[PDB]
This record gives sequence, structure tokens and C-alpha cells, in this order.
Amino acid sequence: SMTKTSVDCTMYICGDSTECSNLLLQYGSFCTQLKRALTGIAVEQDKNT
Amino acid sequence: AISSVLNDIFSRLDPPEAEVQIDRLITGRLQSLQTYVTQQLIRAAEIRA
Amino acid sequence: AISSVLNDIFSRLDPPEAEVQIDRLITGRLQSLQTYVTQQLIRAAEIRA
Amino acid sequence: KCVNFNFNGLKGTGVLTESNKKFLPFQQFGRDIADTTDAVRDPQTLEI
Amino acid sequence: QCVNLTTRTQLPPAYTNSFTRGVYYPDKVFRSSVLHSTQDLFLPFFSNVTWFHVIKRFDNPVLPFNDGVYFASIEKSNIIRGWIFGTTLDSKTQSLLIVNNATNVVIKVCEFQFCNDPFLDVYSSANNCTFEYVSQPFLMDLEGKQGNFKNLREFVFKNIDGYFKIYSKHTPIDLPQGFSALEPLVDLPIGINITRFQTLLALHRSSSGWTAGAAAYYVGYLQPRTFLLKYNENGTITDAVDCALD
Amino acid sequence: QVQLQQPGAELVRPGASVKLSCKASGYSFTRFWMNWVKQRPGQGLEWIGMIHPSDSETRLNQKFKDKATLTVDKSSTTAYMQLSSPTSEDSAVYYCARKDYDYDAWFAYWGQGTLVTVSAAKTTPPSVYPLAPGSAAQTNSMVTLGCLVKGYFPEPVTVTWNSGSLSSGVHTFPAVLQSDLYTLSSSVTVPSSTWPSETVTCNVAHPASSTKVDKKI
Amino acid sequence: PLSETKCTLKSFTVEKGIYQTSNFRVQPTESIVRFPNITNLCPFDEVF
Repeated sequence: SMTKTSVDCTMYICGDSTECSNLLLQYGSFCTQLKRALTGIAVEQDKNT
Repeated sequence: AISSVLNDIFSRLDPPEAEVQIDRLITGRLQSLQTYVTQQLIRAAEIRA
Repeated sequence: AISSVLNDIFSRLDPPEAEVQIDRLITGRLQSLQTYVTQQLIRAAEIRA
Repeated sequence: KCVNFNFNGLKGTGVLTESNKKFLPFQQFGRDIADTTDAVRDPQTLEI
Repeated sequence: QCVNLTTRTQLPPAYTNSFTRGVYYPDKVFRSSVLHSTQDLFLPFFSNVTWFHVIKRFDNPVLPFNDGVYFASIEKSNIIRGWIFGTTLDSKTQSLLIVNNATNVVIKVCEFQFCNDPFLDVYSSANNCTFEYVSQPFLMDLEGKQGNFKNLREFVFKNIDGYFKIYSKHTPIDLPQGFSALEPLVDLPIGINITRFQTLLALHRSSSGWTAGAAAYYVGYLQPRTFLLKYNENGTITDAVDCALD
Repeated sequence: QVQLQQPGAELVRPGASVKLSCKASGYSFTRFWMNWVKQRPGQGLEWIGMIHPSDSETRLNQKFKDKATLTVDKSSTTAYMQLSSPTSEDSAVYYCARKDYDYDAWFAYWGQGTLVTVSAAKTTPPSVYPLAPGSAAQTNSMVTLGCLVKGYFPEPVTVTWNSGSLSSGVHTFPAVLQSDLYTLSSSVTVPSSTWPSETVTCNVAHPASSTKVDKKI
Repeated sequence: PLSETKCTLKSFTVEKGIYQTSNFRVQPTESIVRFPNITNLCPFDEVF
């Protein structure tokens, strides 16, 4: 097994500013696919043990 | 961009001029995650075998 | 971009201004298309093993 | 307390805590190992 | 003025080799236990600094400012009183004269009339300038000392985007060795063209009857460098790695 | 001039709840934090708690958990402190203080003080008796007089000499607790020209029961 | 938190398992502006 990691879309891209999150919702599902891919790694890391 | 701080784009440049430069900084942070999560899927396939 | 419809860019904005906003969407659509080819090829390698 | 910061035009969000590190007297601000601002000097008086 | 010293004559530029010296803080930002890569005008490793001596031989040539100024000198009694910074060396342009009376360092950018060889035991008159600067007061003895040499001053003079900065480091120790990290001192927003430079010389007597003291000073040139900087827990540079050396 | 105001004395039985008032003026209420200082005599100062009034977030001592409840009022600019089930060791002197934060935290301003007495006793109006020697041996040139204050609750009581006419040559003595009552005496020394000219009386004002007793010596 | 599960997944029904929803939001209360005390006005009317 490897080290299980998780990446937040809000805290990494935006500095908790109101102008960053308004243009982030126009980009949509770009970090939704990247969040659920790392979730699907962390399920399979427990299945390897 | 001129500065990498998201608070320094809004407080310095014009509100027409900042919306170009905020969209350059988010796209650089999306492509940094497209290198990371694709690397974690290939190393999940190497650790599966 | 302002409008996600390619017909709404050509029917509204200036022909110098329309060439920017059409090229923002095709840059956005080819990043979403290359993500889909990458995720299906990793699942093609997992279904090969 | 978590509040909005404005320090000599530079913004930020966080808390203010004590400092056990020795710094240069000419230092306006400094960065951590993660390259974000971990410390600041007050503009009016010399305080860390 | 028009008559130089008896010991002032022509001397070839024998040279020495600086080893790890010439590394300063590139910014005032605190960084701890990380590697930082920056690009600025630095003193390169494996370089040639020109060996100068003041005592029956004395040489004070006029070198150009545009290759950068690195200064290192070992003296107890403080023979060097400052520098002369100018372009055409007359009152038609702006010139900088740094002079110390051992209490305050007088820094003035003004129109300065220059002779060939000024002495200090410099200029007739000065006008049309708004810039005066008074530094912090201190007390230093200008008389002679006994024993080992306790004083080393390493100064780096450069002009970056019209801003003249002075980096100061003082440590106790004719060949220097060891590594030291310089600290910033003052910032001078002058913004004038300075092509060449000269030095100041203190004289004592128990024109040519005066006698200069016994010391030595070094001068070389700067150059773009991408150094690697090692940071401790206290925030000082203990090690420096050049990008292209070996 | 920023000055914190507190009432003089409060009375509460053990097992009930008591509420105190600290009024701030001359400065904005949400820009500072409020600290509460407990003073027990002979032990020294003790620290109750500290509350951010704008967020209504509390910081408490580990021993003082669940005894005190800190709430604020942003409309009246008045900070409150509420105690739950006080004991016999909880009778003390309470203060409130504004903490100005620049580098180190100090205590800039203070209140007038509040003495809270925890007991099951009821408020008794005072019985004031005069004290006169009745004669003189003519061995001194000045005249000593006094008053006797006993049978009151709660302490402190205000004892003045001719409604505060003589501010010099007076002595104030502490009260002794006997059988849920308080007894204290006071003395004055006046010269012999004053005593036939002016009549020294005992003016005792009880702030709790609002009863003033005027007895002449 | 039953309704917060449906908002991230974008579905009417919730299956059996552990799901990730959101992150912590700490709202700032006040604002700190530190500025030094200078009683001198800039002479911009001399050059203008």
C-alpha cells in the first residue's frame, strides 16, 4: 500500500477570497473529477491490505 | 501573472484587468492538479500489480 | 467566458472580441476531453490486467 | 482570534501569537517553509 | 592636491583569490531550513580580487564602477575614511562623497569639484543640492592599536534600478579565509550615473611630508550568479553553493 | 475618559444564581475584550475568564469550568457575568478590566469593585449607638469621641462624621462576624474649641436597606 | 447533514457508506489595520 492523500479544491486554488470562488463556479466539474479520483484510490488502498 | 498572491491581483489591478489575471492563476493551479492526480493514478496501477 | 454558446459569441461581440471568447471555450473543452481519454485509458489498463 | 488582517497594505487571514524566533530589525515580513507569510512586523512600533 | 605622496607610484595588480566570501542576504524575508534560488549580482566563487597595499609603495588607481564593487579590508586603526563616487569628476554632474569624522558618517550627493589626488590629514565648494544624510552616532578611536588584527569590514556596493545599497558585516579574525554572511545597513535612493570610483586616505605626521598608515584593502568586481543558500534555525547563512562553479 | 462602572455590593444565597454588571463607555464595545478578576482576601488575585463580546466566544479557567457563565450585551454596551451555585469560598471581590492589545497584554482600565457575600442570612437594618466618655480628667487638650455600629448585614456600611464634614482625624475599623451579624467602631479626635461649638453626630448610611440612622453623641 | 450529503453527490437517494461533503468555514469578525502615526503632509502641491 501507499500513502493515502486528499486534495481540497477550495483551499488549494483559492486563498479564501470572495472573488476567487465566484470564478471557480464557472469552471464547474474540473476539480470534482480530481477529488473523486483520489477518493477512489483511497478505497483501493484499503482493499490491497 | 505579475504577482502570485490572489489578494495582490484584486487590490492592485483594475477590476476589468484582474479578471484576466485571476483566470490565469486558477488555470495554473488546475494544471498543477492535472499533473498530480494523473501521477497518483499511474502509481496506483503500479502498486496494484 | 461570458456566454457558453458558440452562436451567442458570434451574434453579439465584435469580431476582434469574438476570437478571444471562442478560443477560451475550445481551450476549456480540450482540457475536459483529454481528461476523459486519460481516465478511460487507465481503466483500460486495469481491465487488461 | 481569526480575523482579517491588513498589514502595511498586505492582507491576510489568521491569528496573532507570540514569537520565539530572533529576526532582523530591518525585516518587514517573513515566510515559512511552505512560502506563505508566517510573521509580520508592526509598522508603527517594532514588534514581532 | 597637485603634488602626490612620495610613496605613491606605479605598481602591477598582483591578485589573490577569494574563496567562500562575498555572500549577502538577497532579501529581508526570513526563511528557515529551506533552499532558496535567486538571481542578483554576486561575487563569483573562483575569482580574482586585486591585492592593494598602503604603507614605501602605495597604489590608488581609478577602477570602473560598472563591474560592481566588493570591498574587504583588514585594519586596526581605520586608515580608509570612505570613498569618492563620481563620473566626470567635476562640478558639472552629481557626485557622492562618503566621509566619516569617526562620530557620524556624512553622506551627501552634491556638485563636488575634484583635484587629482585629494588628501585627508577634497573639494573647494558645493552648491545646488537638496540631499543631506546624517547616520547614527558612534565612537571609534583613530589612534594606533597593538596586538592581533581584530577588525574585518566586508562591504558590497552596487546600483540596482537607481537604488544604491550598502551591505555591512563586521567580524574578528594577509590572506583571509572562512565564510561570513553580510547584513543590510542603509538604502540610498540616489539614481545617478556613476562610472568610476576612488578611495580616501588618512594621513599622519609625527604635501609629501605626511605619512600614510599600514593596512591593506581588496577590490574586485560583481557578476550575475544563482547561488544556493543554506538556512539554519536562527535564520543565518552558514553555507553557499554556486550554481555554475564545478 | 473610558471608565468601567460596577455596583457596590450584591447578595445571593448558595445554590441560586447571581448576575453582575460592567458598563463600558467612551469607546466601542466590540473593539476590546473583557476580563474578570476575582480577589479573595489573603489569597490574592484570581482569574475568572475572558470573553470576546462580538463573537460571544468564551475562554475559561480549568478549575472554574461550569461555575461561571459569561454573556454580553452589544446594544447597551454592558458586559455581564453569571455565576452558578456559589459556595462559602466563592465570596470575594470581583473586578472587570479592559485589555488593550499592543504586543503584550496589560490591564488598562478597571471598575469600582463589587463585593458578593454568599450566605443564607437576611438584610438587617443597623442599630447605631453613641459613645461618650461622660467626664474628663483634663490631661489632654483635645476631645475624643466615637460611635458604635452593630447589627447590620451585608458589609460594607457607610459611616460618615457629620455627613462627611471632618475628613481629618478619623479612623475606620473593620467589621467582625459574630452570629451572622457585623460590628465595627469608629473614633475621632477634635480640639477643645470645636466641641462646645459644633455637635458631633453619628451618620450611618446603609446602602443595601436604604436606611440612614442619625444619632447624636 | 442528510441534506448536505445530497447536495455534493447531486442525487435523490443516498446509498450506504461514508461520503465527503465540505470543509470548515471560520468567518472573520473584525479587521486589523496597522498604520504608523505621521503628522507630516506630503508636499505634492509644490510640484503640481
